Amino acid sequence: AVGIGAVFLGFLGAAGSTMGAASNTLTVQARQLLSLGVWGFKQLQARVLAIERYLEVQQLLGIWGCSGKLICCTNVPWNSTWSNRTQEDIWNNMTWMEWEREIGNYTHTIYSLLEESQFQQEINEKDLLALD
Amino acid sequence: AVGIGAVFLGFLGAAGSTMGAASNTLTVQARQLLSLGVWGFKQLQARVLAIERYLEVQQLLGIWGCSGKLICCTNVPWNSTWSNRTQEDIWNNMTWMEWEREIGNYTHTIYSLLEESQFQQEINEKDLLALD
Amino acid sequence: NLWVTVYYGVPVWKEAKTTLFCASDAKAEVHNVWATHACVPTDPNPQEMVLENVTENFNMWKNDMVDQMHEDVISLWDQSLKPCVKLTPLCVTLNCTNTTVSSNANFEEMKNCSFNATTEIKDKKKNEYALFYKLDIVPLNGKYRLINCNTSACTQICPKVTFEPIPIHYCAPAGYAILKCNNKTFNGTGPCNNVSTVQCTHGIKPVVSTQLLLNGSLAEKEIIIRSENLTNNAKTIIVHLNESVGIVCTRPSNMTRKSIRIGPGQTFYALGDIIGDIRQPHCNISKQNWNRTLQQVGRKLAEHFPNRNITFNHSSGGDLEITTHSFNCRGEFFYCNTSGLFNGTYHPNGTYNETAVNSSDTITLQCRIKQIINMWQEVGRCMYAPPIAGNITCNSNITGLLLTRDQTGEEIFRPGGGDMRDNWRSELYKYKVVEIKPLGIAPTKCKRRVVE
Amino acid sequence: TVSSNANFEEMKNCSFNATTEIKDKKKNEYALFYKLDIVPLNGKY
Ligand SMILES: *[C@@H]1O[C@H](CO)[C@@H](O[C@@H]2O[C@H](CO)[C@@H](O[C@@H]3O[C@H](CO[C@H]4O[C@H](CO[C@H]5O[C@H](CO)[C@@H](O)[C@H](O)[C@@H]5O[C@H]5O[C@H](CO)[C@@H](O)[C@H](O)[C@@H]5O)[C@@H](O)[C@H](O[C@H]5O[C@H](CO)[C@@H](O)[C@H](O)[C@@H]5O)[C@@H]4O)[C@@H](O)[C@H](O[C@H]4O[C@H](CO)[C@@H](O)[C@H](O)[C@@H]4O[C@H]4O[C@H](CO)[C@@H](O)[C@H](O)[C@@H]4O)[C@@H]3O)[C@H](O)[C@H]2NC(C)=O)[C@H](O)[C@H]1NC(C)=O
Ligand SMILES: *[C@@H]1O[C@H](CO)[C@@H](O[C@@H]2O[C@H](CO)[C@@H](O[C@@H]3O[C@H](CO[C@H]4O[C@H](CO)[C@@H](O)[C@H](O)[C@@H]4O)[C@@H](O)[C@H](O[C@H]4O[C@H](CO)[C@@H](O)[C@H](O)[C@@H]4O)[C@@H]3O)[C@H](O)[C@H]2NC(C)=O)[C@H](O)[C@H]1NC(C)=O
Ligand SMILES: *[C@@H]1O[C@H](CO)[C@@H](O[C@@H]2O[C@H](CO)[C@@H](O[C@@H]3O[C@H](CO[C@H]4O[C@H](CO)[C@@H](O)[C@H](O)[C@@H]4O)[C@@H](O)[C@H](O[C@H]4O[C@H](CO)[C@@H](O)[C@H](O)[C@@H]4O)[C@@H]3O)[C@H](O)[C@H]2NC(C)=O)[C@H](O)[C@H]1NC(C)=O
Ligand SMILES: *[C@@H]1O[C@H](CO)[C@@H](O[C@@H]2O[C@H](CO)[C@@H](O)[C@H](O)[C@H]2NC(C)=O)[C@H](O)[C@H]1NC(C)=O
Ligand SMILES: *[C@@H]1O[C@H](CO)[C@@H](O[C@@H]2O[C@H](CO)[C@@H](O)[C@H](O)[C@H]2NC(C)=O)[C@H](O)[C@H]1NC(C)=O
Ligand SMILES: *[C@@H]1O[C@H](CO)[C@@H](O[C@@H]2O[C@H](CO)[C@@H](O)[C@H](O)[C@H]2NC(C)=O)[C@H](O)[C@H]1NC(C)=O
Ligand SMILES: *[C@@H]1O[C@H](CO)[C@@H](O[C@@H]2O[C@H](CO)[C@@H](O)[C@H](O)[C@H]2NC(C)=O)[C@H](O)[C@H]1NC(C)=O
Ligand SMILES: *[C@@H]1O[C@H](CO)[C@@H](O[C@@H]2O[C@H](CO)[C@@H](O)[C@H](O)[C@H]2NC(C)=O)[C@H](O)[C@H]1NC(C)=O
Ligand SMILES: *[C@@H]1O[C@H](CO)[C@@H](O[C@@H]2O[C@H](CO)[C@@H](O)[C@H](O)[C@H]2NC(C)=O)[C@H](O)[C@H]1NC(C)=O
Ligand SMILES: *[C@@H]1O[C@H](CO)[C@@H](O[C@@H]2O[C@H](CO)[C@@H](O)[C@H](O)[C@H]2NC(C)=O)[C@H](O)[C@H]1NC(C)=O
Ligand SMILES: *[C@@H]1O[C@H](CO)[C@@H](O[C@@H]2O[C@H](CO)[C@@H](O)[C@H](O)[C@H]2NC(C)=O)[C@H](O)[C@H]1NC(C)=O
Ligand SMILES: *[C@@H]1O[C@H](CO)[C@@H](O)[C@H](O)[C@H]1NC(C)=O
Ligand SMILES: *[C@@H]1O[C@H](CO)[C@@H](O)[C@H](O)[C@H]1NC(C)=O
Ligand SMILES: *[C@@H]1O[C@H](CO)[C@@H](O)[C@H](O)[C@H]1NC(C)=O
Ligand SMILES: *[C@@H]1O[C@H](CO)[C@@H](O)[C@H](O)[C@H]1NC(C)=O
Ligand SMILES: *[C@@H]1O[C@H](CO)[C@@H](O)[C@H](O)[C@H]1NC(C)=O
Ligand SMILES: *[C@@H]1O[C@H](CO)[C@@H](O)[C@H](O)[C@H]1NC(C)=O
Ligand SMILES: *[C@@H]1O[C@H](CO)[C@@H](O)[C@H](O)[C@H]1NC(C)=O
Ligand SMILES: *[C@@H]1O[C@H](CO)[C@@H](O)[C@H](O)[C@H]1NC(C)=O
Ligand SMILES: *[C@@H]1O[C@H](CO)[C@@H](O)[C@H](O)[C@H]1NC(C)=O
Ligand SMILES: *[C@@H]1O[C@H](CO)[C@@H](O)[C@H](O)[C@H]1NC(C)=O
Ligand SMILES: *[C@@H]1O[C@H](CO)[C@@H](O)[C@H](O)[C@H]1NC(C)=O
Ligand SMILES: *[C@@H]1O[C@H](CO)[C@@H](O)[C@H](O)[C@H]1NC(C)=O
Ligand SMILES: *[C@@H]1O[C@H](CO)[C@@H](O)[C@H](O)[C@H]1NC(C)=O
Repeated sequence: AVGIGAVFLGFLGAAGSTMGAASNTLTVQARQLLSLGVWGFKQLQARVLAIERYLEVQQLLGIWGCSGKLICCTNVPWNSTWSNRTQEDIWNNMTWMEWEREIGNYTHTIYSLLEESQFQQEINEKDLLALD
Repeated sequence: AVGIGAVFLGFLGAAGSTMGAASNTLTVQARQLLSLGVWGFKQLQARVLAIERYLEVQQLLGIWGCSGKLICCTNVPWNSTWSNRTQEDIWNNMTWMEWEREIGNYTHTIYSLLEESQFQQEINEKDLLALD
Repeated sequence: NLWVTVYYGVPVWKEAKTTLFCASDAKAEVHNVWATHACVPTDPNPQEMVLENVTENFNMWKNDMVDQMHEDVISLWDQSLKPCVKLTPLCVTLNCTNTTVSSNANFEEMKNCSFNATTEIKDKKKNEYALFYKLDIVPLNGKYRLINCNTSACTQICPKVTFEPIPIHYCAPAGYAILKCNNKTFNGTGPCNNVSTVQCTHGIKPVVSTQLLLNGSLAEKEIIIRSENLTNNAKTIIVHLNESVGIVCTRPSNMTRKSIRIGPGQTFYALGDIIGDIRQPHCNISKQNWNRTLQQVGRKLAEHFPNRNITFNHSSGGDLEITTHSFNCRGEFFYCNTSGLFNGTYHPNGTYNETAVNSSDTITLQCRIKQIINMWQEVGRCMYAPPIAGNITCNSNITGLLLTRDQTGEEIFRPGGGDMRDNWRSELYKYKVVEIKPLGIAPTKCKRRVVE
Repeated sequence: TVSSNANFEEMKNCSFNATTEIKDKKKNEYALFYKLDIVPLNGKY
């Protein structure tokens, strides 16, 4: 079987594959984002809708410090209550759709923690630069 | 002849000058980007058009890692097939308009390479931080 | 220890509701009701990816696509009819009588009506004559008047615009996708294990019909039966055929189109006269293609209704809009008496070899023309269909059936267009708009580095 | 006319020719109108 480089895959590809395998196809999804008459109004309403949806994700990324980074590590630790399964069974035994379904309840708590943590990373860094 | 600092130049200035000289006037162009009745619909159509055009460039920049950097180096090497001219004759013997016209055919190939390269720069970096 | 990381662009989607816009190939002053010239060109070869190891549930009965585009059609119809003549002045006394010309005996379907029509100048009035069908005029205590005079002012279709069913594509904005199923034996609701993602749908032809779906796409494997609750007899049943049957319908007559002036700047076209003999419209259907088609659907219904005799009967009656098979042909509205088509029953036990039925045998039908139409099953609008010179002929393929069910033993199925929205449900059954959520958070061993 | 009541000079029984469903024919109709919405002429309103 010949190999595909994963850059040639189509949109929403590798959705049914493992989370670890799907982590190598993040680029293709990002490309498709932001791709007088009755039709003009509906088309115009569509253009603004696409802009609003894209900007919503970027606004969250900027606050978390991953302004342009596709994959970014953070300092907040993971809580066992949110998920109890081991690393081996997460990246190699289920898909991304199931993972988001499982932790959809704790999404609000994690979002606030990233903002609080990253904001703390800025004020203490500023204090370090003032010693010169 | 008194000197101009190149910050006082107007929009689209230094277009007919050399590429190296025009590289010192990138700031002025960036500023101008994102500057019921019949007029309202046309004006409203204009505002969304400006937002869409500005966001298209920024989306490409984020994937390439130059999210906010005006001038950014990359790791992908240049191919002689795309251009065969020496460095001396490129930055000091022609304008930016001619350069883009020359390499307009190979823009698709270069764009994909930047996404593939930068994406690879992220996964290997993540592997390095996991050794702690 | 494990640390939290953020992933951007993961393959995750969530069901959502969003607006859509049209898209169609370039066609070419030519005027169209659907304004396909204003639609966006779609593509030569759109991108379509077949997903694997994925199962997604579908439910076409709660699909907003059918509800959305349903409101689009009425707005499109209303949009194009504003700059057209209004036939309010035509509400005048009609002195109608039998038409005289040298089957022909049964001429009691069109009358030669004469009336006083205002000329270019308001004060003067002159006598004019035109032919009207029996269905559009009602008598008085021996004169006649138009049916719509006491209901609402009824407008006219401008002949410049043509309302043929050009296929169109409904496409969603960026950040949204449309999921397409590919299981050949997929009913209305249930999981789909061969879902494929596409930017948007294929060419969909908006066709207005009551009892039969025309010139549409065919089922691939076998006949598909769809209904929200089969056990409930109050809900319509949609049948999709894997083999289509051709239908030929015509109005054979050369009827001169006469322009009549009814006011300053207002002029409407009517039927001038008949050159030849009086002959009714008719539709021809092959006997074998219908007997066999009703045979194949009969056994399919046996599984859902075991050991029950199945019979197909004509419609009950009442209003003509839904009792008959209403359709369009070159802009002429037909109403075909569909009684001989459903004149047979399926026996679960027996022999049904097709060679018994003779070939080259067709099913002639009786159809009537009604040039005053009220649409959308609501008395709030009208439209006068102008005539066409010469004889017309429209050929199409029957695609699907809209049947209804109504104590023990025989099961009676009857044809009926209960709701107009079911016409497009047979085309959008394998589509579903969905939203993309490219944010993903999972634990990992990598920790963000802090510069000291 | 009907069988305070004495001060009835605020609503008047007005009759007029109203066009029926068909343009040419006209029939007589009657309706009540308030005195503030009708003005007299040189004895019609
Ligand atoms: C899960 O489901 C999967 C999806 O159904 C399924 O994959 C499919 O499998 C079948 C069976 O193997 C394949 O069927 C073949 O299709 C060939 C044509 O394919 C091309 O056209 C397709 C349809 O294109 C229209 O519809 C698209 C809908 O999205 C639009 O995007 C298109 O733009 C196009 O729209 C136009 O046309 C519409 C009507 O057609 C119209 O409404 C619309 O408005 C517009 O006008 C495309 O989907 C397809 O694209 C795929 O493939 C190309 C590469 O080819 C890629 O670039 C795409 O990205 C995409 O991946 C193609 O463009 C048929 O020609 C072919 O017929 C031959 O084979 C059959 C069976 O073998 C024979 O019965 C038939 O007679 C033909 O053989 C005859 O001729 C040959 C000589 O040529 C002869 O030797 C032979 O003996 C015989 O006589 C066949 O039917 C299908 O292509 C697969 N993909 C898709 C997308 O359907 C999968 O198997 C399932 N199972 C799993 C996953 O396990
Ligand atoms: C289900 O789908 C089928 C398949 O298309 C439909 O059948 C077609 O319907 C269309 C629209 O009614 C028919 O198109 C008409 O064809 C007439 C004859 O065309 C032939 O003859 C002329 C010369 O007379 C040739 O030039 C031509 O190339 C053909 O060989 C045309 O006269 C009609 O013209 C109309 O459009 C033009 C556009 O400019 C106008 O200027 C005219 O005034 C007029 O309005 C028209 O184009 C077609 O013939 C039918 N058959 C086929 C095989 O396509 C069914 O009608 C459809 N049913 C439903 C219910 O939707
Ligand atoms: C495919 O094509 C075939 C024939 O081309 C169709 O078969 C025909 O079906 C019709 C409808 O059933 C048959 O017509 C008659 O059906 C009667 C049904 O019985 C009920 O109705 C009668 C009406 O009087 C009542 O008296 C009775 O109590 C029931 O309530 C039968 O009773 C009739 O039978 C009589 O005629 C046959 C002639 O074949 C004699 O043999 C009998 O002894 C009896 O005298 C009659 O059959 C018609 O006969 C069928 N034709 C055949 C079999 O060649 C299929 O319906 C069609 N496919 C589909 C899906 O419709
Ligand atoms: C419909 O009735 C009109 C009269 O209201 C007919 O018009 C007359 O037709 C006769 C015979 O064709 C002519 O001699 C007259 O000169 C016509 N008069 C007018 C004013 O048109 C018309 O022929 C009738 N048409 C049909 C089909 O019966
Ligand atoms: C159309 O107008 C003509 C005259 O322009 C009408 O003819 C008169 O009709 C009335 C009906 O009450 C008769 O009493 C007159 O004797 C007619 N006059 C003439 C000269 O014939 C006619 O009634 C109008 N309506 C129709 C339907 O023709
Ligand atoms: C269903 O239809 C079948 C035939 O299509 C009926 O079978 C006949 O039933 C009668 C009694 O009602 C018998 O006298 C005949 O002999 C049967 N036919 C044959 C060929 O044997 C059947 O009765 C109908 N009803 C049910 C409930 O099946
Ligand atoms: C053959 O005919 C028989 C008719 O007796 C069908 O089966 C019977 O259907 C009646 C319907 O009223 C039931 O009451 C009987 O219980 C059925 N018989 C049995 C044994 O269950 C039978 O379906 C027909 N064959 C086919 C292939 O349709
Ligand atoms: C199967 O089809 C054949 C095709 O004709 C039928 O045979 C005919 O049967 C009728 C009535 O018995 C005869 O009058 C014809 O002469 C027969 N023709 C031929 C060519 O045999 C046969 O009846 C059908 N099978 C059934 C109905 O069970
Ligand atoms: C269906 O019935 C017709 C009845 O007319 C059959 O027509 C016959 O066709 C044959 C062969 O073409 C001629 O020899 C006969 O003269 C025709 N009959 C006439 C004119 O009455 C037709 O053949 C039948 N269908 C089939 C398949 O046989
Ligand atoms: C208003 O005036 C109309 C007449 O223009 C009255 O209508 C008549 O009323 C009398 C007595 O009620 C009846 O006998 C007649 O048959 C009526 N004729 C018509 C044409 O309606 C009406 O009653 C008056 N109403 C009031 C409140 O004064
Ligand atoms: C309403 O119409 C009637 C007739 O349909 C009019 O009655 C005529 O009015 C004129 C007024 O100039 C008199 O000269 C006639 O003698 C009347 N004819 C009859 C038969 O009564 C009436 O004037 C119109 N207007 C109103 C307010 O009723
Ligand atoms: C996980 O959350 C619970 C609930 O607030 C908290 O008690 C616990 O300390 C958290 N775990 C870590 C490692 O912080
Ligand atoms: C330039 O592109 C050609 C064409 O693919 C390739 O063969 C060559 O290796 C490239 N040059 C470099 C330095 O990679
Ligand atoms: C490319 O440049 C080299 C020297 O810079 C020169 O020798 C060669 O001829 C050039 N190629 C072409 C096709 O002109
Ligand atoms: C209406 O037509 C009949 C036809 O015989 C004719 O006798 C009659 O005079 C016509 N009506 C009028 C008002 O002329
Ligand atoms: C029209 O023809 C029918 C046919 O019987 C007849 O009953 C009717 O009286 C005729 N009408 C006129 C006005 O002659
Ligand atoms: C689609 O699903 C049906 C059952 O719902 C199954 O029988 C059929 O094989 C499936 N189609 C495939 C696997 O192509
Ligand atoms: C449709 O198919 C599903 C799964 O095959 C089944 O559960 C359901 O009963 C069928 N009928 C309806 C009306 O959903
Ligand atoms: C259509 O489906 C019926 C179901 O019984 C089958 O008998 C017939 O062969 C099918 N025809 C085609 C062309 O698929
Ligand atoms: C269909 O309607 C009947 C009405 O009583 C009900 O009993 C049955 O559960 C329904 N089935 C469905 C919704 O699948
Ligand atoms: C109908 O009449 C017109 C005009 O006389 C003629 O050209 C046409 O051929 C006629 N129709 C037929 C079928 O002959
Ligand atoms: C339709 O069938 C009837 C049956 O007699 C025939 O007279 C007519 O010519 C047919 N029309 C066609 C084949 O267009
Ligand atoms: C349709 O025709 C049949 C006979 O062919 C007749 O009994 C029935 O009343 C007709 N129905 C309508 C609505 O015309
Ligand atoms: C479907 O209709 C088209 C145009 O009316 C025709 O070309 C095609 O042959 C029809 N399909 C079949 C199976 O006859």
